[PDB]
Amino acid sequence: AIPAFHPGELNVYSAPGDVADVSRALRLTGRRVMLVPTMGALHEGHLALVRAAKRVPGSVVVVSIFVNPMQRTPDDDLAQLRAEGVEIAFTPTTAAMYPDGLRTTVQPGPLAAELEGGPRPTHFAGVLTVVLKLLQIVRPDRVFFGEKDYQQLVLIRQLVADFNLDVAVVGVPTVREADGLAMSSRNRYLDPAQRAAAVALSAALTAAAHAATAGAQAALDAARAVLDAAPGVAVDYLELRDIGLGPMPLNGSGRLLVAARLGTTRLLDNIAIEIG
Amino acid sequence: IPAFHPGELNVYSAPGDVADVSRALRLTGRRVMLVPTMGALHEGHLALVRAAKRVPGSVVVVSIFVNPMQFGAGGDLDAYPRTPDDDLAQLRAEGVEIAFTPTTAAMYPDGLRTTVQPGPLAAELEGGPRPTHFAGVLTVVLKLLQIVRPDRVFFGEKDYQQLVLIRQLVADFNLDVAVVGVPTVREADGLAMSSRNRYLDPAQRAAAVALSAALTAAAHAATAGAQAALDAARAVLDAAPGVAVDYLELRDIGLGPMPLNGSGRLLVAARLGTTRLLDNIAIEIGTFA
Ligand SMILES: O=C(O)[C@@H]1COc2ccccc2O1
Ligand SMILES: O=C(O)[C@@H]1COc2ccccc2O1
Repeated sequence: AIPAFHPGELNVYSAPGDVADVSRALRLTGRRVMLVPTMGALHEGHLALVRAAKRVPGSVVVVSIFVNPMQRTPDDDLAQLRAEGVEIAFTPTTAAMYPDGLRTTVQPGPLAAELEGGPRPTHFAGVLTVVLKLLQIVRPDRVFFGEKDYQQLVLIRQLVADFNLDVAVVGVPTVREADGLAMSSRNRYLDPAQRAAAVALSAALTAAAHAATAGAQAALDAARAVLDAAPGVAVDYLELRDIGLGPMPLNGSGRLLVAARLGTTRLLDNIAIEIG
Repeated sequence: IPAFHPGELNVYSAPGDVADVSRALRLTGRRVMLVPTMGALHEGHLALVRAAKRVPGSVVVVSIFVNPMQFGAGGDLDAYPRTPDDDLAQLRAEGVEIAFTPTTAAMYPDGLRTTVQPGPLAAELEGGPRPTHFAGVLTVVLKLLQIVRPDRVFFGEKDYQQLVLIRQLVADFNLDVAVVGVPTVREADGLAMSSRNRYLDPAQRAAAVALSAALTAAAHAATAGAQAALDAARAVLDAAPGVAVDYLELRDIGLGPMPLNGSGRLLVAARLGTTRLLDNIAIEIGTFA
């Protein structure tokens, strides 16, 4: 007997089998199941993923909330989802998700060792493992991820292609504060000087995107100049790549990515670039 | 979907074609059974096909793919038996409606990129000297399950360690599929059927009976305990001319970090000339606990 689902309200499930049963039953009634994976502490960036998911006709929206140890405000997160008209939150325990410990896992391809995988060499294995599991639990038609974690998003699309997963991956543009700073729960840690200097990341990227009519080197030099004008911003990398994160082609579409440390806080940003 | 003629054998090579046809069958109430194989089919495989057939409303998909990722460099891959015509004739005879025969290029367009890493069980027994062997198997089995999306997936108990790791895969990645183990089919003398058996000359074929002899001896000696069971198996193997034992181990049924209780599985692997054979049996210790 299928678990109780109440249309038009927030239905919370902690058991994987429960969310699995409700989702399967909803899909057979002609709903299209959309998955939005989060680690809770929700902000506007998450709500933008929510809104994209909601505007697919016949959608029912699953927001998972789960702090993944291989890679929190409960009632607040839940009230945000309620206010967005999300119908399912999936809130499992670590024991429900990992009932036999870490045993079989996903091993990402070589891209997981670069860029973010430099300081965190096992981070992406953890993320791919947890995403693969959420996909199998919920079986969504579409899964939504923000572009702010661009390398993550690329790795997810490799997971999906490589394991023949039958789901559409949707990347949603970065939601920014008014001065351009990419939204992230880490932004709250920045003191005023840091918060003011942090704008250099988005400013450098957008400057590069416009300098790019003058080519790749102009674009990288424009970005570096802007980063160079900021105090207390330790750049770990600034790299132009193709959109799949291979080597930048002589012209065409690319992606410029940056990561930097302000005090103890690590920030990231990235932007589409068109060369020429 | 591409064409699907029922009551007949439909052969698809493109993952997209079998996935579409599979989905359509499932959207109209049939229950898709998957039997994954490396071809060179024999009666051990047909027992898997018959178990699948007997599931009501079933449509059976047999895949045939010699997966290069689970082989070690050094000739094993080029030496594997390929008999496609016989394979497909047997499936026709069994009333299988779907054969999935993908290309290496269709399965590995990006080479080895995203892959499955098994638990530590994959580093032991068969994986000890072949440490990437089970990553290859679990990767292709994951992909076949995502392409075909069966309700149930069938495997022989002969490759028992592989069956166990597959159940691990399925539990650990929350796959919505039931894994059915099917008992080993045996020659009249006891020899576990395997595509490898054709590689035994008549002498080796005569000697090979020692594996199953040792295991069933041990299963009956087991009333007297684990040591008696193991010593019986070992003595039988010691009396076999030309059998080189790789391992003989008694484990818990999960093969795992639990000590052996009253129910176990006894596993053997051995070389006759260059041919490596495996077999295993259920074992009940003492009372039969
Ligand atoms: O809370 C978030 O923004 C992150 C972003 O990406 C995620 C990927 C897998 C599982 C949860 C995830 O949530
Ligand atoms: O043909 C066989 O014996 C094997 C049986 O085990 C297999 C496991 C994964 C993929 C194919 C397989 O076929």
